[PDB]
Amino acid sequence: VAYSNNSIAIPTNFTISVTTEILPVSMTKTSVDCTMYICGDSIECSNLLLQYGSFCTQLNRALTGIAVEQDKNTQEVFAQVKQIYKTPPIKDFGGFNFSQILPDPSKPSKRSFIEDLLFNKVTLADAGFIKQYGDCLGDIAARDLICAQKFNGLTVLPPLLTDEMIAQYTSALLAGTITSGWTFGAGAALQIPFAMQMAYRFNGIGVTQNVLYENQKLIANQFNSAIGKIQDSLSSTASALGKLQDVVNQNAQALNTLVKQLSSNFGAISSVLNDILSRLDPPEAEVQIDRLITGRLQSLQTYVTQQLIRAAEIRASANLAATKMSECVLGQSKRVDFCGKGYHLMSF
Amino acid sequence: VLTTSKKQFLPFQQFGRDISDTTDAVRDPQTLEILDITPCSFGGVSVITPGTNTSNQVAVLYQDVNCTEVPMAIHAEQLTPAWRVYSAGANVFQTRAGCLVGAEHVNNSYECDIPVGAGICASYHSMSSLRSVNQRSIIAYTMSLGAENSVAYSNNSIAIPTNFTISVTTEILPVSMTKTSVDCTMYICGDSIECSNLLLQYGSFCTQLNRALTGIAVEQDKNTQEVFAQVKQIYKTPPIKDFGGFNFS
Amino acid sequence: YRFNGIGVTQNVLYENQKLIANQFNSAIGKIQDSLSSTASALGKLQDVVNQNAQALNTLVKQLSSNFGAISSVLNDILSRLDPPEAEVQIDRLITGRLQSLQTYVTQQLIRAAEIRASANLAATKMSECVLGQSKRVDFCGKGYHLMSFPQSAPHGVVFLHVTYVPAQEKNFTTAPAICHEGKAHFPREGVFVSNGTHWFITQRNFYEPQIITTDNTFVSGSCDVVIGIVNNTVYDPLQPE
Ligand SMILES: *[C@@H]1O[C@H](CO)[C@@H](O[C@@H]2O[C@H](CO)[C@@H](O)[C@H](O)[C@H]2NC(C)=O)[C@H](O)[C@H]1NC(C)=O
Ligand SMILES: *[C@@H]1O[C@H](CO)[C@@H](O[C@@H]2O[C@H](CO)[C@@H](O)[C@H](O)[C@H]2NC(C)=O)[C@H](O)[C@H]1NC(C)=O
Ligand SMILES: *[C@@H]1O[C@H](CO)[C@@H](O[C@@H]2O[C@H](CO)[C@@H](O)[C@H](O)[C@H]2NC(C)=O)[C@H](O)[C@H]1NC(C)=O
Ligand SMILES: *[C@@H]1O[C@H](CO)[C@@H](O[C@@H]2O[C@H](CO)[C@@H](O)[C@H](O)[C@H]2NC(C)=O)[C@H](O)[C@H]1NC(C)=O
Ligand SMILES: *[C@@H]1O[C@H](CO)[C@@H](O[C@@H]2O[C@H](CO)[C@@H](O)[C@H](O)[C@H]2NC(C)=O)[C@H](O)[C@H]1NC(C)=O
Ligand SMILES: *[C@@H]1O[C@H](CO)[C@@H](O[C@@H]2O[C@H](CO)[C@@H](O)[C@H](O)[C@H]2NC(C)=O)[C@H](O)[C@H]1NC(C)=O
Ligand SMILES: *[C@@H]1O[C@H](CO)[C@@H](O[C@@H]2O[C@H](CO)[C@@H](O)[C@H](O)[C@H]2NC(C)=O)[C@H](O)[C@H]1NC(C)=O
Ligand SMILES: *[C@@H]1O[C@H](CO)[C@@H](O)[C@H](O)[C@H]1NC(C)=O
Ligand SMILES: *[C@@H]1O[C@H](CO)[C@@H](O)[C@H](O)[C@H]1NC(C)=O
Ligand SMILES: *[C@@H]1O[C@H](CO)[C@@H](O)[C@H](O)[C@H]1NC(C)=O
Ligand SMILES: *[C@@H]1O[C@H](CO)[C@@H](O)[C@H](O)[C@H]1NC(C)=O
Ligand SMILES: *[C@@H]1O[C@H](CO)[C@@H](O)[C@H](O)[C@H]1NC(C)=O
Repeated sequence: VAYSNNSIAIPTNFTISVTTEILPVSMTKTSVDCTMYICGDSIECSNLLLQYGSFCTQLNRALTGIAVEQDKNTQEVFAQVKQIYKTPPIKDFGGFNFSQILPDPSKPSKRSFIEDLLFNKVTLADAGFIKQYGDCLGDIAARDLICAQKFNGLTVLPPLLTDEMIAQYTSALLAGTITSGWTFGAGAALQIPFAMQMAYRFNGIGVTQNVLYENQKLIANQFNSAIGKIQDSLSSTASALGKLQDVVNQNAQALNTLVKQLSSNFGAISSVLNDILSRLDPPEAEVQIDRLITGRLQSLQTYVTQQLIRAAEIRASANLAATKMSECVLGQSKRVDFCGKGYHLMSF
Repeated sequence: VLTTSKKQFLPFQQFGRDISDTTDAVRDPQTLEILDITPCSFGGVSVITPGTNTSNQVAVLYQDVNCTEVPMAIHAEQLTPAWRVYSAGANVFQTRAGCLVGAEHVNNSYECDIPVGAGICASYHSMSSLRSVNQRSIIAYTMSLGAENSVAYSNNSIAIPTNFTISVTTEILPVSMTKTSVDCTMYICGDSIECSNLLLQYGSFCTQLNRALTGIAVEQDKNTQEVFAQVKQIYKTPPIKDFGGFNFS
Repeated sequence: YRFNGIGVTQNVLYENQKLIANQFNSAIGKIQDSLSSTASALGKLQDVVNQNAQALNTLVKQLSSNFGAISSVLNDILSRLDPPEAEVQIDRLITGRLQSLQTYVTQQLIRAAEIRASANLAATKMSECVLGQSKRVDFCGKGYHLMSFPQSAPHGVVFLHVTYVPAQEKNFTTAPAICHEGKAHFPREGVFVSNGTHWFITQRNFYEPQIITTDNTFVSGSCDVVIGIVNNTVYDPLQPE
């Protein structure tokens, strides 16, 4: 950089840039049947587990705490405003186009075109799909992992907030920000013309209001082009939402590894409870069964401990997402690089 | 459960084992027909109940079972009569979370009281037939996100407040947790002279547990110090003086 | 100064000082009544004490379990078995009891990290809201933060957040700029509003209509560039003198 005591550089133009920040809010909620995983529905087994029942209760208590936290994390990020602002019939917004981000009425789930692209990019089909006992029983030939974990007592609990409800919360925040700007976040929403609200945002970053009014047509066109570029980038790049895909992959991998742990024998003659029961009388059988029970309990304990550490990381990201929603979506933030590189104007 | 198996074993092969190593498929000894082996239980039961003091009424939710398949899944025919009532029809409601029985579905939407899941919530409510005798029953309803509202937006219209409200709100944040220390020998040996001779090798593990606990204890004191010791200067409260009429006593 | 920070003029506080003091006193009284009449107020602090007590209680319960040993009582094994046979049974109890202690320590470490994050937020809240006025939205309570008061609580800190919330509002016609004589005029700190036949400049937060004047507004460019410009006269204080 050319530095001089009497030299300064002043911009004679400006660029409007839209950037995407992705933060994980929640992780899959899972519950484990201790007897089904260790005993495998064996009548002889679970008589030994009666003393170990207290340990199983502790594992269930930790898992239930993670599940309630995930619902709370989603609620904090999307339920900041209880008032659901109905999207108005589109009115002149100064030439700014928000139809792509606004929910589409003529489609299922009432979700935005950008939201539809994001849903397509992340594959949750691999992580789980509804399985009836009949569906698993009929499809014996295909070894789907979801049926195998369900048979071993590992199951996934559906989130309390449905995707449609999350979309309705997102639409309400979007409607409030365009129509009333920062006013809806604190106190009752007060309607303001979008161009006048945009001038206030320019005043916040230290640019005079007149510059926005004279260049309003150019500013609206630059914003529309940036939104179009973002949708094209999401559609043409498969690897966009990497963090969200990683969260689903880690949870599915952890359940799959637990099913694999059953194959291991912890010093027992066989890893199959049935084989030990068939070949050994009960006093000799108990010693071998106890070795399998202790190892299987340890595998469940290791899985629960990993889930608790993952939940803490997800909780920190969810807290940041809630802070980002209040600071950038409900207000203009003067923090540097908190709401994107450059001087923040607004966030959707 | 035994079912016919599409998979065919090679002549040397007599039985099949899955990834878990359980015998997924077996061949009948008398007849060479492969039979798949399936666990009888599928799992998935939750009991939604108001406090037992308030009522003994309960609602049962099956996560993976449709209302038609509910009796077969739980083997209701061989179950106790009280269990059969929970598998009985007329209270069955089908949800994405699963079939829910013992709860009366209501169109009205309320703030969630107990979370069934998939946008469905259950509450104990005063639903009375004929509205002449008060009756209490569990109800299943879609949760209410909030009151629907529409902002009136115009290119030349603005709303400006002509008054204001001063509001005081309380935010509670945990600063510290109880500090605890564990005597490894006392907990495991229970003051036994014979015990602890074996623990001499395991002493290193006990030292590791004590080191982690001591670190938590010092952190809790540090957490309290950071929040309350921001200013070392202790400002003496002045005899109360006029504060503009603001009361802080 | 706090009112000036949220964008409300100092004069509004001075004229309404008696009302502002009464509203603050009423809010403090409402808070004390709510705490006294509602048992379930400090849920998070109670949960922290309950979790710690539950963890110690479960550890005492774990002693009852026997990890493949003939008895969970060390004394019974010692009484019925000679030392070589007794050692195998004692070792099974020792390994299981050590595992129970290890599980408890691991849970405590995860809980300590959650408490540490909350304590760090509390320290940030104390510096940003108690020692200063924070412009962050919803960091120091809903509404425009004015000041915060810390109150000591067991295992926690309770923050009383005093905030300014806009009350009743009215509808007013608005224009981005005023065309006085072929020159666009933009309001320096206010929004142009019309009661219906007259145009005034007022602060957005509170309604204080004022006659448009050369000091009140700045003139930039020409009327044609502004899309919503409307015709009005800008008064000049210098011209009568
Ligand atoms: C600031 O940059 C903008 C955008 O690059 C310029 O607007 C362009 O003007 C040229 C004509 O010179 C047109 O061909 C382009 O279509 C305009 N861009 C868009 C996207 O509308 C603008 O001219 C620049 N301003 C200055 C002071 O040079
Ligand atoms: C906002 O942008 C969208 C997408 O560019 C515009 O939607 C187009 O609408 C026309 C009809 O007016 C259709 O023929 C196009 O297929 C739509 N998409 C595209 C890619 O052009 C929408 O009209 C824009 N909103 C306004 C009012 O400008
Ligand atoms: C702004 O709000 C305050 C508080 O509500 C109003 O002051 C009160 O008005 C009511 C209505 O008559 C009186 O009964 C109270 O005695 C007043 N004082 C208080 C502290 O409640 C005030 O009048 C309102 N101002 C406007 C512009 O309407
Ligand atoms: C500030 O408020 C307190 C109450 O919290 C006032 O103290 C007295 O409180 C009792 C009830 O607890 C009332 O019966 C008294 O009337 C209150 N004071 C008096 C002398 O009337 C305290 O006086 C208030 N401070 C001021 C100076 O207004
Ligand atoms: C300011 O104007 C808006 C729009 O006219 C008002 O909002 C409407 O108020 C009427 C009154 O009955 C309702 O029927 C409408 O449903 C409201 N919204 C719409 C979309 O028209 C608003 O109430 C006015 N402000 C005040 C102070 O009344
Ligand atoms: C809008 O505000 C103006 C203030 O300019 C009001 O005009 C006043 O009207 C009253 C009587 O109607 C006169 O006594 C004042 O001298 C006027 N003030 C002036 C000329 O500055 C006007 O009444 C208000 N209302 C409407 C509907 O226009
Ligand atoms: C606001 O005032 C301007 C300036 O007086 C008006 O502009 C005139 O518009 C008429 C047609 O309505 C033209 O014939 C003149 O050439 C314009 N200039 C002048 C100097 O008179 C304008 O009509 C007024 N109204 C609006 C809505 O802008
Ligand atoms: C055994 O006898 C049964 C009944 O007669 C017959 O169905 C089966 O094929 C026989 N299997 C062998 C081993 O021959
Ligand atoms: C049940 O709870 C209520 C308070 O909600 C209490 O008054 C009542 O005593 C409780 N019942 C019993 C049997 O203690
Ligand atoms: C089972 O219930 C679900 C709703 O939870 C429904 O979509 C499905 O069609 C029903 N039928 C099946 C597949 O058993
Ligand atoms: C509930 O809604 C359905 C569908 O609109 C309707 O058929 C039914 O009569 C309504 N009433 C109740 C409480 O079932
Ligand atoms: C405001 O909206 C009306 C109705 O659509 C329109 O006639 C008028 O030209 C618009 N004015 C501006 C400032 O865009």
